[PDB]
Amino acid sequence: WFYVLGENAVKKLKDMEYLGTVASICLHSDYAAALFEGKVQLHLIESEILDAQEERETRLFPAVDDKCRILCHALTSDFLIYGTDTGVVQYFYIEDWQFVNDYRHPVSVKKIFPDPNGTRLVFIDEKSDGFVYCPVNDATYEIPDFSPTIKGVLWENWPMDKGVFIAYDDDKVYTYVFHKDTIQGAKVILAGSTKVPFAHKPLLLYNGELTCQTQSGKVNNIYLSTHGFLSNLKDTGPDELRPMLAQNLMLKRFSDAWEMCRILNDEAAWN
Amino acid sequence: SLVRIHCFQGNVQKAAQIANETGNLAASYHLARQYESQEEVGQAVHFYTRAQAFKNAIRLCKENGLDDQLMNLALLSSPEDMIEAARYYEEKGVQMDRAVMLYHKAGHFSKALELAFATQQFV
Amino acid sequence: HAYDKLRGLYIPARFQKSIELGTLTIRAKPFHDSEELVPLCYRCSTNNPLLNNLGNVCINCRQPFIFSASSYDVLHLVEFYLEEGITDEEAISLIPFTAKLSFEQGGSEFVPVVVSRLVLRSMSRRDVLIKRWPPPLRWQYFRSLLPDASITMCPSCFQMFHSEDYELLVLQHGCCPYCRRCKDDPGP
Repeated sequence: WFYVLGENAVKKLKDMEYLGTVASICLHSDYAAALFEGKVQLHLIESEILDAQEERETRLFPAVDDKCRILCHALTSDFLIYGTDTGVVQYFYIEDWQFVNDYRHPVSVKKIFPDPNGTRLVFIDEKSDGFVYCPVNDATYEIPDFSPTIKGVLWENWPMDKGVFIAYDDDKVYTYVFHKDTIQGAKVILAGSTKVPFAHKPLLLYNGELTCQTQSGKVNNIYLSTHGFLSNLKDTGPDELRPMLAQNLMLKRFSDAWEMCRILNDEAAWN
Repeated sequence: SLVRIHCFQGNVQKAAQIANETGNLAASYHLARQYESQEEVGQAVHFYTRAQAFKNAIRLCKENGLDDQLMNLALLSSPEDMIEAARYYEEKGVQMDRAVMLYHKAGHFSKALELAFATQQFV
Repeated sequence: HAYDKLRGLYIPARFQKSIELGTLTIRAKPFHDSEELVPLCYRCSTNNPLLNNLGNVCINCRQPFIFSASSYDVLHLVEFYLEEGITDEEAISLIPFTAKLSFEQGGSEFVPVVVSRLVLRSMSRRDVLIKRWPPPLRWQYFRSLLPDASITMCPSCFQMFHSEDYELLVLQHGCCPYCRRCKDDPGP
């Protein structure tokens, strides 16, 4: 069942029936993507009958009717993305209605999680191993120390931290950083771990603040342990500021790191 | 830029008022091109002449057969361009009075005499 | 191809943000370039690829491209050279050409167009541009291959333009945009 999020009221649009039990559904732009019988249906949320091509109202994947089964999918501002039992990851561009990247992993791809644009993906394989995939250069980077208990992944929405993501299970969140541009070449690094209260489910990451759903239906916010420095530095002086400095150096936020070194007034901190 | 934005808004009259009052050559040129696109040949030639862009006005006159406005453009131009205009009339054969007048006003008596002989213009 | 070349360079953060979105949003689009953008060589009538390893020369005849200093469009001009024993003043007094440009095509290196007294007599002064450099430089001669599309050239810096662009730029700036000579200034 689909609903419009208008400013004054919420309106039910329609109900839709699929060919089998829906495993998951994703929404972006005017479009929804639903996974059921090991196949994905992409479709419009709103149909106006005049002046559109019928093949753009809905499409089924994989569209060639190959023997491979889709196990997972995601939807961005531009791309339908999905992963298969044959280990294939595919990008379909929505505006020109065509495939645009294809990668094959040695084993099946079990789950996928794009950044807010689609330019980085995290995928989890049949061995529960996590990988960052960059469709823009077709490269894959193995995520270090990735726990097989991980249920999902969220990317950071804050502008200084575009390479930051988190992976989570029932007990913990792990904070990861993809360093793209460095002299050693691109790599994924574990920055730390944060304990999650019982049965809280992560929904949004923003500036190291993690919004979680509780068993009571309410939301609750958790600041990541990798972000404790965001507290007011002046009252502990160096103690919250030194981990701020280290992180702001690594995030290239050097205008913040300058004010921190001004507070320390140490020839070593300037060096 | 005022005439450009007024022309874009469809207010061509206010643009023309600004171009007339200011005397700006670039504004008069732009306005002339808009009038050219609207096929208003007389206003286009006027504003090209006000912009001192005699060559565009000459071309637009030659394409529309405005031999009268070509004569005004010739009489405003140098004696060489008077002779080139005389030659354009001499090639048509219809305006041989303006041709001989322009050769005589340009001071080129040999060709004024040869063409007045050829056209039997005794006056 | 331009977004893949950018990834070989040290991109600043403002451009990096736009380039991440730009890389996705192009790779999404079709895999071809619009035919209307592809530059014609006017000497050999060959369509040239939008970037090439030889630079600002035709891939077929190796003719150097001549560009409008307003817009950097290729100008329907071919540079030509006087035959031995003709002076610059004699060449102007004299001022078949297309039949040379059709013959010389398909060679391995650039060949300059060389022009005799008979071919100079067959030209018209309306079609020919002459760069009157100060000594020690020799004068350079160019033929327009589309007389209906007018070209203008600055008498100070010898930069070449479409005539409408040059008149509009001189009206905007009160002077030549390249060398700042005013329209009312008598030449050297």
